[PDB]
Amino acid sequence: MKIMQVEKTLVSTNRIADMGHKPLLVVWEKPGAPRQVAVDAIGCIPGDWVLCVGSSAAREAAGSKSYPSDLTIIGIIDQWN
Amino acid sequence: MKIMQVEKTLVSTNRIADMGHKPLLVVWEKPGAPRQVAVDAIGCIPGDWVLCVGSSAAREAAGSKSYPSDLTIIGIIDQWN
Amino acid sequence: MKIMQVEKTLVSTNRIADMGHKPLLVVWEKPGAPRQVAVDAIGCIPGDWVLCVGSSAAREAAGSKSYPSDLTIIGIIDQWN
Amino acid sequence: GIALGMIETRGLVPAIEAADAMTKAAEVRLVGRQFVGGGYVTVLVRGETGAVNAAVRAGADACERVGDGLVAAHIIARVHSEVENILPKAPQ
Amino acid sequence: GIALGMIETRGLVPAIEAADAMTKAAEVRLVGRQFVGGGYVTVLVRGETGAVNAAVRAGADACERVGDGLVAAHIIARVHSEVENILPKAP
Amino acid sequence: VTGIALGMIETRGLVPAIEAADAMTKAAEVRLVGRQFVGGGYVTVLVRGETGAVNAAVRAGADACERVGDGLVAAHIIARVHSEVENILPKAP
Amino acid sequence: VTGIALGMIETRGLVPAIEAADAMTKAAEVRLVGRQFVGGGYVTVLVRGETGAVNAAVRAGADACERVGDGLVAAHIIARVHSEVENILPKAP
Amino acid sequence: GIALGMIETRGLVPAIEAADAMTKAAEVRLVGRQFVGGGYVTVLVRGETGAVNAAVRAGADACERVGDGLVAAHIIARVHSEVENILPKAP
Amino acid sequence: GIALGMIETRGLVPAIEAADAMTKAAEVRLVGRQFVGGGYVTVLVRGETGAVNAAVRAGADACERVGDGLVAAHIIARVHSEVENILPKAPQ
Amino acid sequence: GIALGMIETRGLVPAIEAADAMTKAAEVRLVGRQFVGGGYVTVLVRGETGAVNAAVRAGADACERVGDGLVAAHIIARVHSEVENILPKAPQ
Amino acid sequence: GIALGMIETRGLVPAIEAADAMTKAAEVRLVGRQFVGGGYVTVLVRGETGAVNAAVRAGADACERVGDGLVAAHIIARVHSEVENILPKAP
Amino acid sequence: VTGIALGMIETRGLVPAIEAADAMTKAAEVRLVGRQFVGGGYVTVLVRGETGAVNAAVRAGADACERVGDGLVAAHIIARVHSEVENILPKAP
Amino acid sequence: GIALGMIETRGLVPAIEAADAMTKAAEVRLVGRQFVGGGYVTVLVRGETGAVNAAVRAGADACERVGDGLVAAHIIARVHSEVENILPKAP
Repeated sequence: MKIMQVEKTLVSTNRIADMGHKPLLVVWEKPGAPRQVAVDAIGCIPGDWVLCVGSSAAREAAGSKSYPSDLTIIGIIDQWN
Repeated sequence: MKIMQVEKTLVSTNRIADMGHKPLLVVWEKPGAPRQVAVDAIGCIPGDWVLCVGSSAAREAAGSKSYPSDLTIIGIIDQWN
Repeated sequence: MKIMQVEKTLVSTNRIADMGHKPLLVVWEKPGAPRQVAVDAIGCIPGDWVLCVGSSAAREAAGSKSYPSDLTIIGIIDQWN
Repeated sequence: GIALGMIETRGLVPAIEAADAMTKAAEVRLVGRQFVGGGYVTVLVRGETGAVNAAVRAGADACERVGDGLVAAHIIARVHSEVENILPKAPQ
Repeated sequence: GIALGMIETRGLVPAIEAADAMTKAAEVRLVGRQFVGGGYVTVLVRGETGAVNAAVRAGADACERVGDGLVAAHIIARVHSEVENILPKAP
Repeated sequence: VTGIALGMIETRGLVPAIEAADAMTKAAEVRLVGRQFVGGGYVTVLVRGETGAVNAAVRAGADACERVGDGLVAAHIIARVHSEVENILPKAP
Repeated sequence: VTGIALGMIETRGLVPAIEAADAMTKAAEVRLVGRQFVGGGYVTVLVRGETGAVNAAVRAGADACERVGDGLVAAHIIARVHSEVENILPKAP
Repeated sequence: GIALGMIETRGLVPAIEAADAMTKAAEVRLVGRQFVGGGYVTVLVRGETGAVNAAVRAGADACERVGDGLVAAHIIARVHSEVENILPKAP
Repeated sequence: GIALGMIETRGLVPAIEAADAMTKAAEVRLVGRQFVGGGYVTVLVRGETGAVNAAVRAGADACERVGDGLVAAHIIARVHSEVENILPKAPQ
Repeated sequence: GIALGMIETRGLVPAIEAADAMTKAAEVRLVGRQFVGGGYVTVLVRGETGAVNAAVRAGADACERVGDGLVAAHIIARVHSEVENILPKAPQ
Repeated sequence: GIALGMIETRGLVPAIEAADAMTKAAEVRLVGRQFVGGGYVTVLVRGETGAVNAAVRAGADACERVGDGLVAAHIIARVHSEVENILPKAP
Repeated sequence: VTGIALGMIETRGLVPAIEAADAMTKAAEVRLVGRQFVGGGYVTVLVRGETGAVNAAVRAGADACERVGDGLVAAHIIARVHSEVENILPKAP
Repeated sequence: GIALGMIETRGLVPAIEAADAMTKAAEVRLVGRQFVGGGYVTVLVRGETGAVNAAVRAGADACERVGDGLVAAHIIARVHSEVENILPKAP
């Protein structure tokens, strides 16, 4: 897992069909860090700190054995600075 | 595998259901290194040096073929500086 | 694959059960590089240069479809500087 | 730190394992190890509600296998003031 | 209040849950937790008859599934003055 | 009490809704921020607080109100509520 | 002897517990830090030392005491013990 | 003597009978009677290896039918120095 | 007064009944009532051999019916000197 | 360095393979290669308990396949002082 | 001590385990390890009769499963003076 | 010849061992560093050299000696030999 | 030594064989041969507990087939002071 902060919501209209209805958020470690897009499986407002899982586990975290994803948010950190 | 040191315990109440009852710890190589969260399958007090496995092996190390994890602690180093 | 040099032997008594009897070695690219632990499937004395495989291939290189490993040594380089 | 976590086990080895698992899993304070008698050992913790919940879940999962097993694993998010009189504050 | 309510449970966790649910459900006064021995744990309260009845009912319904379970739940409206000698005053 | 987490319980009728609200407030350290008459019999009670406190409160309330009256319709939990939803979420009852 | 690892063996009765303690202390280089009467017949013996020493000690003790008396109930090993658990773990017998 | 002999019985009467028969049968030294809890009672002796063996055999044969019966009977020829810390010296 | 009489019962009511029966039957001194734990209660007496034998027989016969019943009823005509160290001298 | 590791094999090739595997797996000192006679070859190592355990496990696993196979693989965490008189200190 | 205890094992690992368990279980003196040839290995001890008996029993129970197994375990209470000539004094 | 790789062939008897040693030394560029009488009939021959040379030598020797006499018991190859094992490995025959 | 070992045989030849094997097997002291009458012959020894046990076992195994056979073989670790009055001191 990997701790990241939600920046903003990202929308792609021409995304492939098997991506489903799941939303996408832009997450970075800190302001100025390289930006990555993670499939949102919990629901996070911009600003909070979330847990991001990668690799084959992210596909299951999205919801399916064969979901086209590589970084999925699995939870919101209760307390974090 | 990858040698890391346990920093502190991390708790997320809104974590997804299939994460089970397994605890989570914050692990880094050294004070000041980037922080990562690893599923604890052994039980480590903060401070000690542990073995962390990644990728698809971490899912089995957690306990299931389809556990949503990407970094799992598999053992505690006996002697390490 | 990824070329590394064996540094020293690492022993963890509280390692999980499914790790089997396989030994572990500490491998780095060069003195001073970040250190990683690799499951030894060949047998290497400290000092020599070895081939290290990662990801899902390392699990098979260890010996099982579901071996908890992410970096396995698959051979010893004949000649290397 | 007001929530209370409880785990009961048949024997002292599973109780110690549960207490260690909870303390390692979350930031909680172990307040009491009680010898109920007849083989029952109870371990109590205090802390913030979510931390106590996570610790109790992890401890139950860890100590279910060892020993004679589990008896109870219960979390109380708001202990009544009157009940606090029967809750130990320091382990013996 | 003089009415006495008591629940016996096979463990300490069900006893704590029973006492907590009792005191939250009704405005009664917890007077003691007793380790009978052999696993039985008892909790006792004092208060008005209706409050004690409501508290004991809630506690017996809340401790039914937690832990090893429920052993007994009883209410005495007016206990004899002799039983005060063995009834604890504070826990 | 602080926190932004929101706990929702929907019951068919007012008696189960009141029972659920009482059970939630007694079980955890939450805030009763409103009761809503949806129409058609649905009644919704909302609680605010910390995430774990809201979790315990909602679980206890659903368990308590699942039997009284017509029953329980829904019991949902929201960790962080969007600022826009705060417009439609009532502040006080 | 040094180390923080903890080894636990639980037996039904005192004779198997004594046998297990003797077997552990003879097999490995550990420290007998206490014997506890749980109640109901359970008796617990605790050993401290290095991780590997505790592993060997606990294995040998379980193997030795599994037959004598009522038998063996539990045999568990803890690599690092949390500081809070040290309050409930006895220091000396 | 260093050898340790012990018998566990389900009751106090079989334990007393075992200790009495033990001390009468062999010249050993009774060092303690322990109430384990749950009904188990243990008696311990010290002495030479042969004397301890004879005493324990006699005690296990004498306490077999008295009371609830016999739980266990064990002999340790040379107990480790660590176990002396938990072994009682006098009853 | 050197012989020792023993009776074990499951519960305290049969133990009291047995002790009363023995003391009434023969001239013996009740030395100890022991709570073994787990429901076992043991009563000990001292006296001349025949008196202790008669008292033990009468007590066993009397307290067999009451309560959960008998566990043991044993007479020792000559207690070893070493054994005396574990025999209580005054009831508590 | 007090723990002792032992591996016995039917033949010298599996014994050499086992010794190499143990020495590569853990930080141990190979003290003796013994020709028991009749085809048995034994290799002994000394070191800290956990290291010796890991080395013995790895050596047994590695040399099980090669040659006529394994005979024994045993770890002693505390060798008695008297036993040390029959344990060789330097290989020949 | 004069009593002689001996165990023969089919291998050196069971012999070492037998000797170790023997010396730990009883306060005896290990006097020699002999390679008979053909795989048999023998260990010998001296001491009191009871100590030797306990040691040999423990060694025979500890070497039973380790390695190829156990061949024989014998105790001689008082060996003849002639056998001292072939009995080793030190290993 | 240089190198630290070790090649081992174990045969039941001396004739197959000699045949295997001759076949190895003729097939590859290795060094015959010793012949050992294990006892019970086992005889072991050891060769040193480069890794590939040792590989070819051991393969050829096993193939040649698999039939003569009682047969072939083991044929193993070690790329790098630990310094401790060099104590028990003979230097010259 | 205080331990007493005894074997009864149906004849004098088995008794002599038992006593001889006993004294050769363990360093005990033969104290008497008694003609019970009716064919029974008894031999008695004194010594340490372990030595007496070994001697009696060897004698019972050696007199089993010789003559009419073996009647009984017993060991008493510590005989009461009263029995010394009937126990012979020398044969």
